[PDB]
Amino acid sequence: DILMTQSPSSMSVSLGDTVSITCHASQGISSNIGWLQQKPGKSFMGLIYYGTNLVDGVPSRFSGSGSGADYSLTISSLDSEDFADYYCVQYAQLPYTFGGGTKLEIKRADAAPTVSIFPPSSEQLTSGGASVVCFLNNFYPKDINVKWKIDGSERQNGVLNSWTDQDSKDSTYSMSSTLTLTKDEYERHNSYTCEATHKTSTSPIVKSFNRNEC
Amino acid sequence: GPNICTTRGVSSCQQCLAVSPMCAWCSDEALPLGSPRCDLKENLLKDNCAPESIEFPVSEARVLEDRPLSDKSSQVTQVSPQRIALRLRPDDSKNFSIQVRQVEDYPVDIYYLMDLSYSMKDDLWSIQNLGTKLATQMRKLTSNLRIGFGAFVDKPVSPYMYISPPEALENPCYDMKTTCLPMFGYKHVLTLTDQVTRFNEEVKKQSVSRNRDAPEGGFDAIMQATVCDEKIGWRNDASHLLVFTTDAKTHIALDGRLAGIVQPNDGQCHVGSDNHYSASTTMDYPSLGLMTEKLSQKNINLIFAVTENVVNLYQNYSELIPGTTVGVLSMDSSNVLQLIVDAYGKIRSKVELEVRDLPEELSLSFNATCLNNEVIPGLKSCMGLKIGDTVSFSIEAKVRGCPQEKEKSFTIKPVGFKDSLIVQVTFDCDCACQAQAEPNSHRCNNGNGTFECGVCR
Amino acid sequence: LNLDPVQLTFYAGPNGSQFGFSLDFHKDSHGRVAIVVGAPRTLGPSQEETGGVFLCPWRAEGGQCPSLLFDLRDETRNVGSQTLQTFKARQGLGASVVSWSDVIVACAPWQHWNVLEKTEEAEKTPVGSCFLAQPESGRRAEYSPCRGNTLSRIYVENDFSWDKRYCEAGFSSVVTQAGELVLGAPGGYYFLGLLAQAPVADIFSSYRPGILLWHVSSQSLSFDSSNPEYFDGYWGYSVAVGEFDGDLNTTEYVVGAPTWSWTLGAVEILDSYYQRLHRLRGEQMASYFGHSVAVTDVNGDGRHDLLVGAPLYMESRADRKLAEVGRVYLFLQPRGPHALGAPSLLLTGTQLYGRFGSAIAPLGDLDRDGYNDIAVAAPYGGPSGRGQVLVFLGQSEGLRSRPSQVLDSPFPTGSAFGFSLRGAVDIDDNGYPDLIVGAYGANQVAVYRAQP
Amino acid sequence: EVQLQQSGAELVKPGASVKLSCTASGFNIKDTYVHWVKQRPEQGLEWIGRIDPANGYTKYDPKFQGKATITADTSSNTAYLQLSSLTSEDTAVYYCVRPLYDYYAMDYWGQGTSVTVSSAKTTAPSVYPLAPVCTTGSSVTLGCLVKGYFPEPVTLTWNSGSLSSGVHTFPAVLQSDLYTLSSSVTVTSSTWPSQSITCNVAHPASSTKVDKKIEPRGP
Ligand SMILES: *[C@@H]1O[C@H](CO)[C@@H](O[C@@H]2O[C@H](CO)[C@@H](O[C@@H]3O[C@H](CO[C@H]4O[C@H](CO[C@H]5O[C@H](CO)[C@@H](O)[C@H](O)[C@@H]5O)[C@@H](O)[C@H](O[C@H]5O[C@H](CO)[C@@H](O)[C@H](O)[C@@H]5O)[C@@H]4O)[C@@H](O)[C@H](O[C@H]4O[C@H](CO)[C@@H](O)[C@H](O)[C@@H]4O)[C@@H]3O)[C@H](O)[C@H]2NC(C)=O)[C@H](O)[C@H]1NC(C)=O
Ligand SMILES: *[C@@H]1O[C@H](CO)[C@@H](O[C@@H]2O[C@H](CO)[C@@H](O[C@@H]3O[C@H](CO[C@H]4O[C@H](CO)[C@@H](O)[C@H](O)[C@@H]4O)[C@@H](O)[C@H](O[C@H]4O[C@H](CO)[C@@H](O)[C@H](O)[C@@H]4O)[C@@H]3O)[C@H](O)[C@H]2NC(C)=O)[C@H](O)[C@H]1NC(C)=O
Ligand SMILES: O=C(NC[C@H](NS(=O)(=O)c1cccnc1)C(=O)O)c1cc2cc(CCC3CCNCC3)sc2s1
Ligand SMILES: *[C@@H]1O[C@H](CO)[C@@H](O)[C@H](O)[C@H]1NC(C)=O
Ligand SMILES: *[C@@H]1O[C@H](CO)[C@@H](O)[C@H](O)[C@H]1NC(C)=O
Ligand SMILES: *[C@@H]1O[C@H](CO)[C@@H](O)[C@H](O)[C@H]1NC(C)=O
Ligand SMILES: [Ca+2]
Ligand SMILES: [Ca+2]
Ligand SMILES: [Ca+2]
Ligand SMILES: [Ca+2]
Ligand SMILES: [Ca+2]
Ligand SMILES: [Ca+2]
Ligand SMILES: [Mg+2]
Ligand SMILES: [Mg+2]
Repeated sequence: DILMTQSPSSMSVSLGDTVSITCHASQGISSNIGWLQQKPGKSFMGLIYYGTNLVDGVPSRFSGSGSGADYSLTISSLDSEDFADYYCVQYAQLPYTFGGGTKLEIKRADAAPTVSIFPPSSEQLTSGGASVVCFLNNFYPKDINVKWKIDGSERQNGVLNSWTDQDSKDSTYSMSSTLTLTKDEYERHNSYTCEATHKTSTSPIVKSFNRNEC
Repeated sequence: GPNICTTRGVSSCQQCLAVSPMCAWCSDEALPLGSPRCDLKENLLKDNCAPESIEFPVSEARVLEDRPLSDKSSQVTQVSPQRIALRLRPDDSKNFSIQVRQVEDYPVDIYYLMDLSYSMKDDLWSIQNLGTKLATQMRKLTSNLRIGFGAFVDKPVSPYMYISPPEALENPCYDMKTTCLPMFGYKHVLTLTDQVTRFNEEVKKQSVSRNRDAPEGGFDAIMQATVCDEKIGWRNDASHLLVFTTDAKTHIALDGRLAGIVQPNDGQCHVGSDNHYSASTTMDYPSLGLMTEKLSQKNINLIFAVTENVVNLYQNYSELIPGTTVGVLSMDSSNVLQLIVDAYGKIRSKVELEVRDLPEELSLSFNATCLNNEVIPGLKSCMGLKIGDTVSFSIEAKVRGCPQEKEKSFTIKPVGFKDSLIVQVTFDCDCACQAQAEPNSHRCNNGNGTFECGVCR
Repeated sequence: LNLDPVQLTFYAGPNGSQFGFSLDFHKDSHGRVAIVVGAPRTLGPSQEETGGVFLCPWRAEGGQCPSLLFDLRDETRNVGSQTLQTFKARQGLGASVVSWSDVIVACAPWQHWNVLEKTEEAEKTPVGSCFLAQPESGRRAEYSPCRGNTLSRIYVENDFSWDKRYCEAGFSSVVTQAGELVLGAPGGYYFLGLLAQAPVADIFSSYRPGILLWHVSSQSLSFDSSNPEYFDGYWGYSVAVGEFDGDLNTTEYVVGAPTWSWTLGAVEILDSYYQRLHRLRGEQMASYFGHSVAVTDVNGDGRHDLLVGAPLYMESRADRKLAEVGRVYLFLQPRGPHALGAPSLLLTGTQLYGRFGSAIAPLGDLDRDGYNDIAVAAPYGGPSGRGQVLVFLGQSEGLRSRPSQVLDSPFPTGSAFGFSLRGAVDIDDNGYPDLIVGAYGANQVAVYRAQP
Repeated sequence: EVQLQQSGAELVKPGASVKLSCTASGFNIKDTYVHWVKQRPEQGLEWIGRIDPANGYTKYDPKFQGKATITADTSSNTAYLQLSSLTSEDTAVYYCVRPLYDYYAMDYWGQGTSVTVSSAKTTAPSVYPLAPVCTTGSSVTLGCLVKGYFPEPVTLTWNSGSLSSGVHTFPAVLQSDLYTLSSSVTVTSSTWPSQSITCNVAHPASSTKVDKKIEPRGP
């Protein structure tokens, strides 16, 4: 089985830029390489076959290059349509094998998240459960770390995290984090906290509430 | 009035015989001097000449060697008698008999083309059996048989020839995990020989090769087997049969283009010293017309001995090459054997007499009596003889006067036959009474010398 | 009646190149006529025979010609865990050359091909291939529709069904007016024969170098059969197009099968879907009926007529003797929904081994009288056997038994003068159509001009 | 226009089998190889195998040998992927693929078919309003928590889609066989609570449509 190592796994680039994705085979595959595009939520479109040949209809700005075991896809003058995922496939040997993928991402200024902590709703509590929610909203770059503390002790299990894709307007990201625990435990502690760590600040953004404080 | 004997000098008995065959001489001294000594034998006896004293030699033949004609390979007597002794007198002639008979078997050549393509694998025993039966049974039918053979597959070129993998060239069976011989166009294997033991051994040695397409290059083999005179060794004075075996259809002229071969067949011999058809990969297959032409020109009958599945194909081809016939190749070799027996049944021959070493003085004349039993005078040859037939001639030889040679011999040989008639000829010119010469005259006494048959010088 | 035999023009290729094995008139975008000559045994740059093509411009004097370049390098591709291999040695490039619009299609019928997979192979076999050239741009494309990647054993397991390994694609070739290329492959389907067709446009747009196995989606191959009549028939030895069903919207194909039904030979007329419309059976076995086929309207009624060549035909003579002279058969097309019938005329050769009907070339209207005319080749005809091409003028009743003009080979014995022919093109622009004759044995092409 | 039309999304049970379709439009399925490819978020793209529908012959990756059986039918112009012994690892998006020209290429893809392997039964979502905690800035963020539903999808809007801007609805996440989802909306302080911000969840799978008005928290 030939291994296809694709680099980078993602890049932050702007409109008009000329970018290149590289793809390295575990052994020579004499130009028997295809490049594919997958736009957000959409299916696949073929860009290049046999190393350098564009599929019918694929715009001129895409080009394949390379030989032996090392190949490169170049997109020149990036269009806003070109912010997708890209994969190489080899067909020198069966089984056909794919690259890891490269994701083109919109570059923008760094932004710290707006953190909001929410205690369990009245409905949920009366039903028997207790979820504490935290929204870390509109931040860049995408990498972020959330941490929970119940009375200043780090809570590890029962956290559920979910990140959105890059916003279509302000190119930022957002993240929801939901700590769930038994109502029985929830009412045994006072201070609940969610701490956001991001590159935009060496010390974290801490949002808290004390249970029953109104 | 008077006869030629009396009215021509006739000083001696010898001059008397020299005049004419009908003259006689009277040795008797009791005869009156008024009577002539050299006369007709009627006249001598009429003139009181004692019959004991008359000299009148008569010419005769003599069957010296008279062995009978043969019937049915030891001695073989075809002419009879073998030796006659003629004894003639001046100007006289004499007649005698002769019988020729066709005893010896007729000469027949049989060349045998073997399809050794892989399709013939299951048919291999059959062609070996047919070959060895042809050799054996024909030998029984004619001791003057000659037999030979060659094998063919197809033009050793892509797409006919498997050209991969590299090992497949020396072994076309390679991709079956079995071995067989490398492919070839036409291979001459055994020149027309009289050695049946050897022929049958070499035929049984043969094994199959392999090629891609069902139609084979047998027509190359026919054309080369026909035109290559010296290689195959056909005899001039002999019956020519070319037996062709195959289980599939055959390539024909203009098929070669699929191997990229476009040069038309020159109808010439291209089987060199190594017995392979060297023009196989460079020249197209021959057309039916060219084959018809060369078969005819070289005087060779084609017999297709094809398996049942293609009899109707080769039957149809046979009609486009007039004089060709078709038999069925199978485990039973009767069908094909009959064709050859039938060909042998047609062979007729002729007895044509020729005379060797006939003396200046002698001169022959013949009456032929052939199969139809009619004496055709002046003719000395008979046609339309089968084995066992006998013809008969009457020869007459006339000597011109009296030669000094006195003993010559000449031969009467039928053309084509080793047999002949040696005729020994003595010229009897003297009289028996000349032996008693009596050198001393006695009567003449004037230095005349000698006294023979009642006369002086 | 009026091809000038004195005012000839000779174009000459190299020795042993078989220059003039195939030929055709070609016209550039400006309208200027030139001549394409195929030379199947031309040596390559590394002294190995690969064949070649030359593109001669019209000159009264003629002479040497410029080589239309093609890639003669063998190719290997290790793809899909297999090894694809092309072999151009002795491929016979230019064994057939046809022109269409601003494209030339020269074929190498004996180009070989193999596929290796571990210790197994498809077998090195002559699939054939056509090289397409667009001279005024320099574009090149290929078309090799019989190439496969099926291993030797799988064919054996399937009783050799759909075995295209020995096709010899491009053995014969023709292009419809719309631009549908039609290739004869007489080795197709274990020597039954097949036709492959594809738009020239689509051959070009789907070709890329190095790919070797690729798809021309618009292509249409003919069918395999298990009917013994077709076995070893070399269906597609010759091919031509014309109108034979009344429907001007469809195009009909005429296919030559010279050894069809146990060497009886036949020529078929099909629609573009390869359905039989009519069959014409050969007359006499081994005569190669279907060696040559030609389509043209010779009785001036607007319906195409058909001409078939049986060059090894043996005529009967005194004392039951047959004589190989060759024969051409003419079939006039009747009106209405009626099939072709018996021959309207039979033209027999006169020279022994002359191969009369080895070529049949429509001349257009040579004498401009209304009726189309033709030429029939007898490549080893004439009293000396150096070759002969006979002209036949058309007429209301069909064609003439007596030829209007006979042209004798100006080349020495062996030239095969006549083996190729093309006409119905005005090369010198004098208003009358001309005739180019090939003599591959002599490595030359003679051009004859029509005169008032 | 070459186009591969795959069959619809499948919800299937572990241990069972599923058969996916891929029907050629604008061409015939026998014209080229047809491949099947598996895609998952973390693990990425995997080639399952191919079929040559002219003659039915197939190749597979050893990984899927035993699970995947690729077949095709020229009569209906359709290729098929059958997966036996379904496991949770088989929850992926599945594509059929074919080349443009090059025999061995992977140029034209189907839209993809989603397969979800699960024992879970249909469950209506619990929907909870998230109001802020007990000083106040100049902009306020509210939220909505959708919990314990199956299968996907739910469609969450704010004020029946009136309030589109300032919204962040997060992708659903599985936990113990049931999906959870959240959504945040941000407005200015003058907007809320003065005006009424309602949350609107909709789960077609259990015929449930729930509205939750975000009310501020009291003493
Ligand atoms: C090959 O065969 C031929 C044919 O059999 C044979 O011919 C004989 O040749 C010998 C000499 O070698 C001849 O001998 C001479 O005979 C002369 C007499 O000839 C006349 O009389 C013959 C008998 O006639 C009676 O009987 C017959 C049959 O019953 C009948 O026909 C008559 O009506 C009649 O009743 C008669 O056969 C013969 O006819 C032939 O000749 C005439 C003349 O030209 C011809 O026109 C006919 O068509 C016919 O062929 C003829 O009518 C005789 O005169 C002669 O004698 C003189 O010469 C000898 C020496 O040569 C002297 O010894 C003698 O003193 C005389 O000077 C001579 O005897 C014989 O006649 C032939 N017989 C026939 C039938 O033709 C050849 O010999 C054979 N050759 C060999 C090599 O074997
Ligand atoms: C070797 O050569 C022989 C002789 O030519 C070939 O056998 C003949 O093959 C032809 C085909 O070309 C046959 O022709 C067909 O005849 C049929 C009726 O024939 C009857 O009468 C003959 C008397 O001669 C009988 O022997 C025979 O058994 C039949 O009872 C017709 O029905 C056929 O008509 C159909 O086909 C023709 C075109 O071929 C169409 O025009 C018709 O409309 C129709 O569709 C046909 O005419 C002929 O029967 C065969 N002759 C004999 C004597 O058998 C062999 O084929 C050939 N073999 C090889 C291996 O080359
Ligand atoms: O006799 C043959 N080949 C030559 C033979 N070589 S061989 O004996 O090894 C041999 C035999 C059979 C097949 N291949 C080779 C030999 O060396 O004698 C045969 C070739 C073929 C090919 C066949 C397939 C027919 C097609 C027609 C279209 N429909 C699909 C089937 S049948 C035969 S016989
Ligand atoms: C030969 O001729 C003589 C003439 O004297 C005759 O008696 C006899 O019949 C003939 N015999 C033969 C055998 O010819
Ligand atoms: C080709 O052939 C002749 C005779 O074989 C040779 O002498 C000559 O050099 C060649 N001619 C040309 C034009 O190359
Ligand atoms: C001829 O028939 C073809 C095939 O149906 C069709 O596509 C085409 O439109 C027709 N052409 C004309 C000119 O009517
Ligand atoms: Ca057999
Ligand atoms: Ca063969
Ligand atoms: Ca039509
Ligand atoms: Ca007409
Ligand atoms: Ca005219
Ligand atoms: Ca002109
Ligand atoms: Mg054979
Ligand atoms: Mg066959």
